[PDB]
Amino acid sequence: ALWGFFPVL
Amino acid sequence: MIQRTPKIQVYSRHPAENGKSNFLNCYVSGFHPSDIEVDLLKNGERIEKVEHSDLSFSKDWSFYLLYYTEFTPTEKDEYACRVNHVTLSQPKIVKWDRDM
Amino acid sequence: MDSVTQTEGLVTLTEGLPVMLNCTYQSTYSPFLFWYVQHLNEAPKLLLKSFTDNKRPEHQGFHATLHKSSSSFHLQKSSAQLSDSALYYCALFLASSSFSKLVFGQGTSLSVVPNIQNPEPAVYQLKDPRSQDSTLCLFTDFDSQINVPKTMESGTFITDKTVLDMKAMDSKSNGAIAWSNQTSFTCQDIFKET
Amino acid sequence: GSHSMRYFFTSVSRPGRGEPRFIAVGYVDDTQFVRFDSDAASQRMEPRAPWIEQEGPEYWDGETRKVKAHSQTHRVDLGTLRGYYNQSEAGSHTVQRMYGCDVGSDWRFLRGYHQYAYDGKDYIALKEDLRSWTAADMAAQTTKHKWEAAHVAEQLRAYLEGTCVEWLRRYLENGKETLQRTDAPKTHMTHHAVSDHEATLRCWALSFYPAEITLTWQRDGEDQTQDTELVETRPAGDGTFQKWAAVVVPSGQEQRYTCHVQHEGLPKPLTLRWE
Amino acid sequence: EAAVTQSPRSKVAVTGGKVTLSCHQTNNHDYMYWYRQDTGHGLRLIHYSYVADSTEKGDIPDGYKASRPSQENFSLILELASLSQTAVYFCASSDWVSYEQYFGPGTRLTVLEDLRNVTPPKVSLFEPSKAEIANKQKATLVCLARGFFPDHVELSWWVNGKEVHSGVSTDPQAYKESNYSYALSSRLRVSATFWHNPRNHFRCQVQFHGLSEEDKWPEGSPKPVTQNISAEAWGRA
Repeated sequence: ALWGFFPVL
Repeated sequence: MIQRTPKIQVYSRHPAENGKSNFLNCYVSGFHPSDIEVDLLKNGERIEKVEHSDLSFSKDWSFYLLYYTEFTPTEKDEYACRVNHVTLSQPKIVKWDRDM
Repeated sequence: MDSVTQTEGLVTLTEGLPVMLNCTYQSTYSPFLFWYVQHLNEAPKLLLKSFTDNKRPEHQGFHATLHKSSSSFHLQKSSAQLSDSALYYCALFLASSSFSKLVFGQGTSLSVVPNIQNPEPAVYQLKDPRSQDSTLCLFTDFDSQINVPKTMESGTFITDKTVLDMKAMDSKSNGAIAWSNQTSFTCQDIFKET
Repeated sequence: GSHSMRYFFTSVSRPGRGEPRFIAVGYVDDTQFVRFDSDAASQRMEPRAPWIEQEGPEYWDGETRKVKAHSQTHRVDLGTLRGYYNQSEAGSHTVQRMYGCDVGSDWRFLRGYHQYAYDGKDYIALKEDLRSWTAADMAAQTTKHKWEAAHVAEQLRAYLEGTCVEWLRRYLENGKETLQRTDAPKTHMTHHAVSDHEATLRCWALSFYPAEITLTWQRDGEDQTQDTELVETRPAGDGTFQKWAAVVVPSGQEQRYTCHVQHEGLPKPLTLRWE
Repeated sequence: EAAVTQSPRSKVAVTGGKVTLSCHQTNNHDYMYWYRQDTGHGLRLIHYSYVADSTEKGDIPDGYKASRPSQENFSLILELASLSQTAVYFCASSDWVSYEQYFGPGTRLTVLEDLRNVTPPKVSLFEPSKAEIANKQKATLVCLARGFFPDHVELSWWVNGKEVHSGVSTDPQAYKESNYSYALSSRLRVSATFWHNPRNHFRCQVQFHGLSEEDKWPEGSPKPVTQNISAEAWGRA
């Protein structure tokens, strides 16, 4: 299952 | 930037036996960037039904793909894998050798 | 799972006393919680975060300590001010296995009331000149601890107390108003029984 | 034994077209179980292992929405990086990302990872302490500061030590027949005369699982690494792997060399000698 | 800094009617959300979106559709409005730091079976007690608005033609006097001297948000459209 938080560079 | 040339391996899924259906594989790895051309050949001729794995990479970030097709080896048919990558000025051809 | 439970009902607190609003939760993965605040006709806004070590992050003298063991994230403040009256939401942030989302509690209304130093309670009857027999009753300048009655008879209405501020110099005045279309019964008894 | 779950993301800018390419694949150990391809028609996370097919619609809907958010994020990342490194929009560039967890034989968390590369170079990585970031240059420092202000490591920990591990266990159980097996290598040796004075001895390992294996050549019991040709372990296509190691030896001295094979599926390591 | 706007701010609809709520945001945020709040409690997620042109169901999908035509705009659509959808709707936006969401001002939607009960307020201004004036040297004027349906109103005080805030206290919530009738009251308190001055003009104004022009209305009575109703008085000796 993928992580559900989406940090950007 | 970084450019790594592909390592190319052409081989069968199972030990080859003439007249017996098998899978012909060409495994390309250790390359970067990911854009690559891979064809499987039968007597210098481009094989049409060739599938490939989903793009993935190893711990060191180098990419790998498995290209493959069902085939029935015979005594006289020659098979090979032809590859082109930005690091190659000309398409590299590697012949299948069941006796490696 | 994945839920929040907050203090239910209105929380009334006299200015100067500590704020304590409860928030507990059930979380599948390691918890991340937030307090949001909404002042009356305003938009909700983030107040504090459960981050930055152990179970103590924060904002404006508000603070909250996260105690994972009892799954608590209570909102606290040392000395309530009248300006703190608002709706306070506790929210659980779920983004480990599911798509980032805030799960909000029901929210707890906080009403901070003034300490009336020198109460001078009194009930007045006011008239509407544009209407012949229309009148109204005004209860004002009473202590913040007494209870204003809720109407018990039809056609009769009494408001919840409100606080009014005259700038002249601190004249915090509690008030309640009553009215009706009942033929005749007077301001004398309407505001009875705390 | 031990297990791992990994997601691998690749995003490539394409100036020649109207959109970048994004490919995401998930693995349990050496078995791929899902994929997403920004260029494919489905626009959904797809199954690629039998045991993931038992997951319900909620699963496929959730993985699809999450992976689409990954895709969008990495699309923007291309632009961001191009700006950090003051590069033109005319060139193709690559952003790679991997995250996941390792568990030991007791299925308890051992290690977690979350790292990126740009154009094949380490860009940023989560350190072994799971709390700090390694950022090689000023660009990555900028990313690091953004992440610190949003407590990314702490949130990531919740995923790595919680979600990742719990789902990995779920998967191991559901695909037990596949994932919790051990196929020991079938081995043999080939011999080829290269010249009138030298011969090639090649030691083969076939049909094994999982991929990890060690092939080493010895001469008179001495490790012969510095002269060994070792190919990359390769997929057979049927869920097993293959590998060989070769040494070039003086003709007549074949029997002085031994190939040693180590694999989990192997009770004791094998020693092979040309005869 | 980050701001989020919504429109309309108020809406009166009928069961079966189509309602569209709009939200606009120039923060360069890819994430937007629609929530509903009920009787001053809760904040339940209906639908959300993580990029332009995509939409996802929240916790309480049913009866609503959403549209994300561009990064800036996010619409909530009720195709067949029901009484159950009467609520206050809040839109919000965020960047990737999605636990910090920026909220719009909210939209108060009331769905009714029929529009015939929609009615503007009757506004009355009650003059201060001479007892209060003489004993405390203060004059509390009381504004009482009654007879209005939907409770989409705002009350303001005007003194000598200028809106005042000091000395004013109005009820936070309208009071339901009937099933189809609200009331709202407010106090304006000034000094005896100020009330005793004939020059000073006191005015209570109630803004009633009602039906729009597109709403249909009988030939019988005046259409209950958005409008201001006031009551006033002047100081006396």
